[PDB]
Amino acid sequence: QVQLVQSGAEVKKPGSSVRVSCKASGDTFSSYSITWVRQAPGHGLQWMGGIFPIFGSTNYAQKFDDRLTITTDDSSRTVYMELTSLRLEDTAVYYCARGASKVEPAAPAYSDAFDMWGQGTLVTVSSASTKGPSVFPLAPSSGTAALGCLVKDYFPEPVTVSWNSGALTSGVHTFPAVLQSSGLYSLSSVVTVPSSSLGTQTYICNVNHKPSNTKVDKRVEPKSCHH
Amino acid sequence: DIVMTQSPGTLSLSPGERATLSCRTSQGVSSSYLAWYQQKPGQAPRLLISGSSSRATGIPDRFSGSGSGRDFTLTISRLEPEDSAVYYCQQYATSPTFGQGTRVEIKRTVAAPSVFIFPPSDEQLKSGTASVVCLLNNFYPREAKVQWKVDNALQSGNSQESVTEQDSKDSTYSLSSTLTLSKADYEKHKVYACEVTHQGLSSPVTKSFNRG
Amino acid sequence: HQILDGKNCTLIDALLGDPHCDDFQNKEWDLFVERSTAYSNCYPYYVPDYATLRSLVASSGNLEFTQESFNWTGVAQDGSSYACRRGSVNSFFSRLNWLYNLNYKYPEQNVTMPNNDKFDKLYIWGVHHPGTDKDQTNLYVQASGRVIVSTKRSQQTVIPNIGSRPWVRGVSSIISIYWTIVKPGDILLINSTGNLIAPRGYFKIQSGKSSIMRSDAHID
Amino acid sequence: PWVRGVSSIISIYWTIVKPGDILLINSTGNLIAPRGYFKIQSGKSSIMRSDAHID
Ligand SMILES: *[C@@H]1O[C@H](CO)[C@@H](O[C@@H]2O[C@H](CO)[C@@H](O[C@H]3O[C@H](CO[C@H]4O[C@H](CO)[C@@H](O)[C@H](O)[C@@H]4O)[C@@H](O)[C@H](O[C@H]4O[C@H](CO)[C@@H](O)[C@H](O)[C@@H]4O[C@H]4O[C@H](CO)[C@@H](O)[C@H](O)[C@@H]4O)[C@@H]3O)[C@H](O)[C@H]2NC(C)=O)[C@H](O)[C@H]1NC(C)=O
Ligand SMILES: *[C@@H]1O[C@H](CO)[C@@H](O[C@@H]2O[C@H](CO)[C@@H](O[C@H]3O[C@H](CO[C@H]4O[C@H](CO)[C@@H](O)[C@H](O)[C@@H]4O)[C@@H](O)[C@H](O[C@H]4O[C@H](CO)[C@@H](O)[C@H](O)[C@@H]4O[C@H]4O[C@H](CO)[C@@H](O)[C@H](O)[C@@H]4O)[C@@H]3O)[C@H](O)[C@H]2NC(C)=O)[C@H](O)[C@H]1NC(C)=O
Ligand SMILES: *[C@@H]1O[C@H](CO)[C@@H](O[C@@H]2O[C@H](CO)[C@@H](O[C@@H]3O[C@H](CO[C@H]4O[C@H](CO)[C@@H](O)[C@H](O)[C@@H]4O)[C@@H](O)[C@H](O[C@H]4O[C@H](CO)[C@@H](O)[C@H](O)[C@@H]4O)[C@@H]3O)[C@H](O)[C@H]2NC(C)=O)[C@H](O)[C@H]1NC(C)=O
Ligand SMILES: *[C@@H]1O[C@H](CO)[C@@H](O[C@@H]2O[C@H](CO)[C@@H](O[C@@H]3O[C@H](CO)[C@@H](O)[C@H](O[C@H]4O[C@H](CO)[C@@H](O)[C@H](O)[C@@H]4O)[C@@H]3O)[C@H](O)[C@H]2NC(C)=O)[C@H](O)[C@H]1NC(C)=O
Ligand SMILES: *[C@@H]1O[C@H](CO)[C@@H](O[C@@H]2O[C@H](CO)[C@@H](O[C@@H]3O[C@H](CO)[C@@H](O)[C@H](O[C@H]4O[C@H](CO)[C@@H](O)[C@H](O)[C@@H]4O)[C@@H]3O)[C@H](O)[C@H]2NC(C)=O)[C@H](O)[C@H]1NC(C)=O
Ligand SMILES: *[C@@H]1O[C@H](CO)[C@@H](O)[C@H](O)[C@H]1NC(C)=O
Ligand SMILES: [Zn+2]
Repeated sequence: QVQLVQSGAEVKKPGSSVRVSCKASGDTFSSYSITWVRQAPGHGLQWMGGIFPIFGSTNYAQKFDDRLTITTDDSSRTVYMELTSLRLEDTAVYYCARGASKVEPAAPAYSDAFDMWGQGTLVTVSSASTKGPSVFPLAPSSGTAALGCLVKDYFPEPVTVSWNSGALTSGVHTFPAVLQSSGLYSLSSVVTVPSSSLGTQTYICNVNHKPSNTKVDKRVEPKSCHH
Repeated sequence: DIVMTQSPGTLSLSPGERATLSCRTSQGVSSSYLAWYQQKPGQAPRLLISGSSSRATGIPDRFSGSGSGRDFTLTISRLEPEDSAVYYCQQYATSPTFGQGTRVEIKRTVAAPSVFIFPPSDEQLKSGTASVVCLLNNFYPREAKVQWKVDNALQSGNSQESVTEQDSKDSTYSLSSTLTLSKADYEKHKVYACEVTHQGLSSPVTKSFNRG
Repeated sequence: HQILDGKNCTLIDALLGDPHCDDFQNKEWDLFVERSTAYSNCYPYYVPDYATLRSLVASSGNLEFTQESFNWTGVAQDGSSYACRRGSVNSFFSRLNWLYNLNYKYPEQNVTMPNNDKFDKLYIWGVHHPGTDKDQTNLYVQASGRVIVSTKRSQQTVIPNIGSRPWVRGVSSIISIYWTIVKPGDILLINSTGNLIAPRGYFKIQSGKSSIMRSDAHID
Repeated sequence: PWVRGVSSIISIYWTIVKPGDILLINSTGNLIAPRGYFKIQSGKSSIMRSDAHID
């Protein structure tokens, strides 16, 4: 047990470098191995190098060799992935992982099944500039009514969307982002609520874009007076 | 370089049924160095099987692993709506390699989309853009048609959309369609409609708003 | 042409699995470069036919190593040594398996490994020769016995010879290194009464634009 | 390795005995003995690997 904890999503330009952490348990760090695996479209899963923090010993994949460095910090139980000289095809989600078997001193299994995994870290590589989102409320209409908010014109992925802090979570559907023709992203989030509750409940859209450090709250309510 | 080829690409079965997934390797792989993973949309891979048939801690006994040499198998004895995910095989006899994945869909009684439509906010319109949203909510199957009409005129080349992945509890899908016009173009018209065609609909459904 | 800098490892240390060569596992090259600065830091060994082995690996072009499930019934595995420490931890050649006493017991071994692939398998293994007779019986109950590694083309018998060797990092003993190629349809068969440094699997062995060179030139 | 009923094997060795020399065999067992000798010389003689039809 550990629940591996990685760094947040990054944006780098081509030719730049990342450092992606992984924070482990005392057991995980000193008696298991840590692996990096990345994922993208067309690259179902790519094993990158691995490390035995207990020995400081490494094995890397040739694909990323003399670029990928795997280091550790024994005082924090963290393993770092430094992929340098970034290329556009390095855009991917980088996961850390733990070797399923325990360390064998005579034959350190750098190749193993992967027991526990980190949450994954999206590294976006592009020369395009970073942009914070604009949020526009999607006000409801006429037993059960749906309402939402629209996140529009930002770069890059990802963006965190929640409702009433963490309070409103059932009935919520947040959509997969679509790349707009502009080169910026657009993402909507909708929630199914009782139409009666619209008169007593405050419904707030919480948007957080850590690539630009933009956090936005939007109250969602309707209108109707006109005839 | 050991290549992992999974079969089928997509598998669609109803709850209670048995799912069989296959993995073909380019080299003979010892059955003591092969693993299976589950990955639910957005999650990290969960180790299901290690050592070809050894079940990982916290995995249900409906998950069975088999195989030898180049022919390996994952069996899911009793499907639940929660089992909607992508499955992967891995060999660890040499430096770890993984398959292309098998997408497992859980079947559901045909469900019609609950259709909603949203106008652009005044706040948005002040920027020069007028995006119009249509929601198809909680339906099955994923196949659905969305048509945008502006003063009863079919638009095209402006309408983007995306769909959520199958819900792990109720097995339904949802769809977000966005008609992006300019403020100026929005203001040339007054009737905005979203037409939905679907398996759970005996006839097509149209939602709309007016102004302007 | 794809250059692989051997750095502080020799091609044979990289092959066998010397702890400071873990970075070379499963690597490839058009040209492997051996540096004069290279060293060894593991159990004392001798490769009769060293030059031949180095040559055939160099022209194969890679150290792709595939593990295999050998059935070592009743024998303790994964032995290690002070002469091959990784840090302060006793280690060993990462592609070799040191078999020894299990609960004060050592059975004769008889294991096969059939080649049912489309390519040739290269099995690297060895034989341990103790410094004293006490060392023999402590590690392998039974006294000096034989190692027989046979195929349908080859035959390799080794008799362990106990005696005091040159002191290398804590040890006055030594391991003899041997290699075997198993063709498709052929079968690796190992009969051993003890002193076997077992194979953990095989190297995929081929032949091509692959070689090795000795140089201290900076790769740029 | 099992070959046609047998899980055993014979190692083959050769010896040349010069004129005035003597073949001497001491064996305590396991000897696959010679029945005599081949007359060995050297000349326009060789060997080739081929599946070509001799015509
Ligand atoms: C057959 O014939 C040969 C030659 O006569 C003989 O070989 C000799 O073997 C012995 C033991 O096998 C070996 O003993 C010492 O080996 C270490 C090297 O000593 C060398 O030191 C220098 C290199 O640093 C070198 O220049 C010198 O010239 C010298 O040769 C030496 O460190 C060892 O000492 C440690 O180990 C013993 C236990 O074995 C302890 O009692 C010691 O206190 C010491 O331990 C301390 O240090 C270690 C770390 O070093 C530490 O972990 C430990 O806790 C403690 O603090 C050995 O005394 C000879 O070197 C070797 N000679 C040669 C020439 O090779 C065979 O033994 C003969 N066979 C038989 C059966 O007799
Ligand atoms: C050390 O380790 C090795 C490997 O584990 C082991 O080698 C094994 O040795 C045994 C005996 O020495 C041998 O046994 C059978 O050999 C024959 C081949 O079996 C193969 O058959 C297929 C080829 O046709 C092949 O594809 C298969 O994969 C299989 O491997 C097999 O025919 C023999 O069976 C006959 O002989 C026995 C008596 O020895 C009878 O009991 C049988 O009934 C059968 O006799 C019948 O047929 C014959 C004609 O065929 C007829 O004359 C007779 O009257 C009767 O009708 C053997 O069962 C294994 O094949 C061999 N394995 C390998 C991989 O090489 C060593 O034995 C181990 N050492 C020790 C001491 O255990
Ligand atoms: C291939 O093999 C070569 C030769 O063995 C290695 O080169 C040595 O590597 C070691 C380990 O990294 C170096 O050790 C460091 O030495 C520094 C200087 O101390 C001595 O260095 C040399 C070698 O003993 C002496 O000649 C000299 O007089 C000094 O007395 C120290 O400053 C270092 O201390 C700290 O370094 C880092 C932190 O920065 C950590 O490891 C520790 O915290 C440590 O306390 C360290 O002791 C040694 O200097 C290298 N040799 C030379 C000549 O520089 C290669 O590393 C090895 N691998 C390759 C080339 O990839
Ligand atoms: C090659 O592989 C085969 C695989 O089976 C292996 O065969 C085994 O050989 C041993 C050695 O002969 C057999 O073990 C014997 O079995 C009984 C009881 O265990 C006894 O006859 C023997 O005990 C002797 O020990 C005393 C102590 O010195 C002797 O003084 C006395 O004479 C006793 O007889 C011995 O333990 C074993 O049964 C077979 N295995 C099978 C399945 O038959 C063979 O040894 C391998 N070759 C090697 C290791 O060189
Ligand atoms: C090389 O060729 C020579 C040709 O003569 C051959 O010499 C023979 O050696 C054997 C073995 O030493 C001699 O046989 C001995 O003779 C007597 C009685 O026969 C005994 O000393 C021996 O019996 C032993 O057997 C017991 C059972 O284990 C032992 O425990 C005990 O110690 C007994 O002593 C043995 O039978 C034989 O006499 C000579 N021949 C002549 C003409 O002198 C030699 O053996 C060949 N080398 C080989 C085969 O390696
Ligand atoms: C283990 O050894 C036994 C005895 O030789 C054999 O029957 C069995 O198949 C082996 N297990 C393997 C090869 O997985
Ligand atoms: Zn009114």
